[PDB]
Amino acid sequence: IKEEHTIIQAEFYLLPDKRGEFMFDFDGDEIFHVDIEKSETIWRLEEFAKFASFEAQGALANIAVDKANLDVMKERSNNTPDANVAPEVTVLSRSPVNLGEPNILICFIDKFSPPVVNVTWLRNGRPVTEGVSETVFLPRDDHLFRKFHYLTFLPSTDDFYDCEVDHWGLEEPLRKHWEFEE
Amino acid sequence: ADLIAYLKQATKGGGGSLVPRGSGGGGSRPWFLEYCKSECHFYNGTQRVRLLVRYFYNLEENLRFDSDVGEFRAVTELGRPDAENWNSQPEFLEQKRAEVDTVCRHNYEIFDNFLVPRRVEPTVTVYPTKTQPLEHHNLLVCSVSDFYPGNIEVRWFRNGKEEKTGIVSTGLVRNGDWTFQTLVMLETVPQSGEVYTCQVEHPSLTDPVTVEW
Ligand SMILES: *[C@@H]1O[C@H](CO)[C@@H](O[C@H]2O[C@H](CO)[C@@H](O)[C@H](O)[C@H]2NC(C)=O)[C@H](O)[C@H]1NC(C)=O
Ligand SMILES: *[C@@H]1O[C@H](CO)[C@@H](O)[C@H](O)[C@H]1NC(C)=O
Ligand SMILES: *[C@@H]1O[C@H](CO)[C@@H](O)[C@H](O)[C@H]1NC(C)=O
Repeated sequence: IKEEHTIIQAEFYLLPDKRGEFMFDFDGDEIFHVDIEKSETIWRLEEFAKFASFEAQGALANIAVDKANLDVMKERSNNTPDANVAPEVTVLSRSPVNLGEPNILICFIDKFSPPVVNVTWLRNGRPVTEGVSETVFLPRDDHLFRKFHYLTFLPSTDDFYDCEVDHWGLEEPLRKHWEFEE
Repeated sequence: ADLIAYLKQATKGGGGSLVPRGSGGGGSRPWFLEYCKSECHFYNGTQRVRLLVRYFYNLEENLRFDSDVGEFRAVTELGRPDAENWNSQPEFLEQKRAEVDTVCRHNYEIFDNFLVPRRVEPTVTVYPTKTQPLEHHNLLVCSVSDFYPGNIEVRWFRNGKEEKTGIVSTGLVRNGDWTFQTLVMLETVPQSGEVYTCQVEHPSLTDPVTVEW
């Protein structure tokens, strides 16, 4: 045997949005992240909660330093900005699609920065705001980000779905398309 | 529930200013990002461990701390100041170097209780999927979904003869919720005299899952 694994402590602070983030990653998946504002630990899977604990204050403290560092970086680079990098959007079902059998739709947003976006699900061209959830900004090997948006749904021939992603590095919103296929 | 440790973030110092280095914007909304990844690399559990901290500013990685080196190393000039500021702090260096134990190893131990041992069995199902004119290459689809960890072998066998060509896959696909899925298709023209088998091997299983068609 031999256990090769990688744990990452990803964190950042962004301006002007003023958004911060602190999360841990295991072999590519999120273990948990902290709700900076509500100052609390959110586990990716509920079960993880009874096997450990993390002091959310720890994250806030860090984000403080991070926030500050950003200013030195801006003062050191004479506030020179960079381009924005638009995401690749992909939509696939979490499991094999069987009619009338409840499945999930995954909108995969990847290779992008800054770490911000506006995502919207469309069930027959109608925005969906129920049965949806999203992950926070996830680390990649390089310097970019990836994310996940989920949409609970019931497979039916009469239906078609769309995942709309907007990012500053895009002219017009990207609207990927998923429609039941047998 | 045992507490998970983390790497305390170090403060950078103002002062210097680098000639306008990397340009960018061309109209795009000006953004400024301070981003840092502290990576714990386990080459074999806590046996071999390498801590790797990487600092980024916007789109460029500029500062680094490879525990094998024990010091901060600039990747681009943007981060040298910090390299110099922190490496001259004998105090700080010790604190960092030790985090490979007080944090990496510390946390792994915990994580070895529910993450490392995690096991979700795959679900295998074969099936054809294309219009019926057959004006393509009747793609035989072998779907192995809802499994964890990623490590998995999905082989195709045409009449006991492993198809080592014409195998079109999506590769491993991460679902974001601690589960994977994959599609290993096989281009071929079906015949009631040939038997294509899809073998699936993976840590959760005990015996390769064999499905026929
Ligand atoms: C990786 O480190 C492990 C320790 O976690 C080593 O131990 C494993 O293998 C030993 C023999 O090689 C066994 O005696 C152990 O039971 C087994 N794990 C345990 C419980 O310690 C292992 O040798 C190392 N592997 C490599 C590739 O060096
Ligand atoms: C910093 O950039 C501004 C424009 O964004 C420029 O006018 C200014 O001269 C720069 N600062 C210096 C003098 O280095
Ligand atoms: C995203 O939406 C916010 C408001 O919710 C808006 O301020 C911002 O301009 C949008 N960003 C884009 C254009 O992607």
